[PDB]
Amino acid sequence: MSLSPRVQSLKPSKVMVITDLAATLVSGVPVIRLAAGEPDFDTPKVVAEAGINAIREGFTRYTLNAGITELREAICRKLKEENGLSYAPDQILVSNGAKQSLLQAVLAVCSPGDEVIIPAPYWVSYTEQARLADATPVVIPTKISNNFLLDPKDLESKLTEKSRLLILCSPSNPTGSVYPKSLLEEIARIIAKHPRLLVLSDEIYEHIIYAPATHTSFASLPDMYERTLTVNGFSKAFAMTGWRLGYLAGPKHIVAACSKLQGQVSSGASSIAQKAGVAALGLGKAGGETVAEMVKAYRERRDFLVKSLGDIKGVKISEPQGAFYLFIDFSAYYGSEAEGFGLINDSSSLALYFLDKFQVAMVPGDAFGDDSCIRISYATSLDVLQAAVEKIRKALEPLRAT
Amino acid sequence: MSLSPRVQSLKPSKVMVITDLAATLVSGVPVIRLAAGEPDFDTPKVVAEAGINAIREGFTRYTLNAGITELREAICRKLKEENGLSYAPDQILVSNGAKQSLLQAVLAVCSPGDEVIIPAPYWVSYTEQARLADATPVVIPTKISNNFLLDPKDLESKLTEKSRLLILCSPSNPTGSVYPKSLLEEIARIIAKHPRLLVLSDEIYEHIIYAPATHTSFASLPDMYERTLTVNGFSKAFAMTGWRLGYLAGPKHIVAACSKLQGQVSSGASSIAQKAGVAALGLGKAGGETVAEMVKAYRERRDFLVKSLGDIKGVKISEPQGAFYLFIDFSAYYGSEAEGFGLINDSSSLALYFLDKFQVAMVPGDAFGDDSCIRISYATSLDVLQAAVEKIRKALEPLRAT
Ligand SMILES: O=C(O)CCC(=O)C(=O)O
Ligand SMILES: O=C(O)CCC(=O)C(=O)O
Repeated sequence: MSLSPRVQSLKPSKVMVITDLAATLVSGVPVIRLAAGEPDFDTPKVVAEAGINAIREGFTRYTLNAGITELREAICRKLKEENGLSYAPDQILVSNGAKQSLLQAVLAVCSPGDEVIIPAPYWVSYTEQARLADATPVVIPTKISNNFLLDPKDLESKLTEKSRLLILCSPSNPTGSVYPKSLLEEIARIIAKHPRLLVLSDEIYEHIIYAPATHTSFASLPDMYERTLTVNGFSKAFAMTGWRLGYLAGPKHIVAACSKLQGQVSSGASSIAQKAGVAALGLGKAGGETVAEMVKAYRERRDFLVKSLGDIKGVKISEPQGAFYLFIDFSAYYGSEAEGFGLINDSSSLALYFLDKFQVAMVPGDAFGDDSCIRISYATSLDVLQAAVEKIRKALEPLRAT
Repeated sequence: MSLSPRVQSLKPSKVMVITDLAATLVSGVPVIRLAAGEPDFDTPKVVAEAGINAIREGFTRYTLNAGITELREAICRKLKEENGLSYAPDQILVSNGAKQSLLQAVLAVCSPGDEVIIPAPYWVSYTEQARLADATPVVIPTKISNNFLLDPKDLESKLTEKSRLLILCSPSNPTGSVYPKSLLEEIARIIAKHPRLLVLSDEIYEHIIYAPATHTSFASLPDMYERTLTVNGFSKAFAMTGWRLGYLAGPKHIVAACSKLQGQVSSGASSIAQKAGVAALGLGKAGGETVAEMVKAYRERRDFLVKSLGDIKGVKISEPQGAFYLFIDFSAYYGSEAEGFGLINDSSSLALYFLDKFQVAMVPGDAFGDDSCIRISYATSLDVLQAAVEKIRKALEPLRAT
């Protein structure tokens, strides 16, 4: 009955657990679902059509494991036009989603004992992927008064000789924060003084961004091109959740080793999805009006929640600059009791209270390494969001702040 | 410039290397391509249509990571109807292809130092996937006079306390051999006396089988259900190479741990591919007439090559019982010299000679752990095969046997 130590010490993704729990409950139990971050739009018409055309034209046989040339060349043009980055097509590795991209990158560059520096709140997979490579997660807490942005001084103090990989998610999952160029530059100068330290730049939410914030690719900073693994994809910006199409861009020697690894553990992205990705990149800079319409809806949802929830006593919010998540501080309510439920002690019991007693499904902050908050996804309709706020207010009424 | 020890010691899949080499050469250089094993048929009409319908009906948003219920239930019915196996839907884990299925299975059950028993000739990824889990490959050579089938006595001798996983590929890649029930039973009784030993049963080529041979699922043998991880898929039988749809069936506790792992490192199979898989399973027992037509073509190609190549001096062949590979013994020609090329010393130089001087691309046996042979894929037309044989004859003419 035994299992490997790597897998048995692995922690289930609470994002997926709660999501599937809410789905299954939706039996015949109506639950407001704000856990997993999945765009509530159809794949854009021309993208879907390219996928259909791929099938109809029999584009279902062997394709290059690393990705078809047509897609990798289109990805190089995107990186240059949108991010100012110069890559050759063999510096691109196309995978089945960004989760696989990140894993292969970590396995490729992290030796046993190496330290992976992960700012909190973090996306749930960063720590677990680190452990899978026999690497040691080095978590750096951030503060809500600082938009959950990394403080350079904290970075420096935690650097050792074993420091190998720094993970930079911008715009962030779960906080929605966007690293300004100013801060990236300071981090860069720190990185530059540590020959062994590489940077993983997770830019999947790049186009989900709200003015005046701007996205700055870390590979674009002075001396950082040689240090940076750029991870990006299609699912969030183009509503291609079921397609699964991610990619990695980076230094030749690293990308070549990830491609070798992928060749032994994966078949690569589907040929059908890759054709769809080509058409998605064909929509123009930043996905054009297609993606702009979607961003405009996200922005309207953001503003509704931020004003609605921020008014509430003992609720603290950082107005997000991108993505589609709110990382809300309800910690003031910890220590109080809700009749019929019990004590609200932390983010997990609070979320469980929201779910059991008010049928709203959110994800507790402890899954992202910050127990002071709970994450809401607002890739859902405005009416759902209105109903969710009404329930959150009612839920917090019998509780006590601080 | 450094990389992890796991990845730098990883060996590139020569199957993919030669395949991409031949493709790229096909510039404007005509090469007979018989390396990678990819069906030369369109995805069946109703399967392709289900994929198109999935896209058109907007089935592109969140799906359960482990696989949609509809597909996992259909997979359970297949396993019962075709293989005599009883699984619950939560004993099925749907992945992006069988390569990922196998990796997660290995990472889940193999602790560092555990030994993975791999009969040779083997599929190229088994040893490398073992190393990725910090496990130790234990290769057992087989003999061509014995249809490259495992000898129980050799299995017993190599068993230690560190023995954790035995990998059984039937019908085999690369040899095309099919394990009879008789032999599986003897192996089973050996397995049964070693509490820690599990079995990975790779049955992806199950329906590509030529009478009188029959496929016997290892999980069906006495006391083996609790010991067996069954890996299967869609790409080979249903010509779904670009779809990427594999699955694992096994004991609940193991499958649950693989599902947890998959949740942190992958997004799972595309939603579009999963709908296509449902329709594929809907074709009936063994894929019905659809798959039967394809098997009939493979069988005709097998018979042509086996008679054509077997006549040639110093060429030894085992008539395959399934899959679509020939593992041909040219070793008699080793030690001879070909003017304009040089010495033919082993399977790699021989293959290189075929490729450079006669534009036929095959894969040397050393990639499968047996340097005495070279592998040919006959998932190509009869005319290509006829041309390949004509070139192989001409190539061997100036060489010397034994
Ligand atoms: O699974 C993904 O890749 C995106 C969805 C996600 O992880 C999240 O909701 O944070
Ligand atoms: O890559 C696959 O999964 C099947 C093709 C293959 O590996 C082979 O030709 O042996």
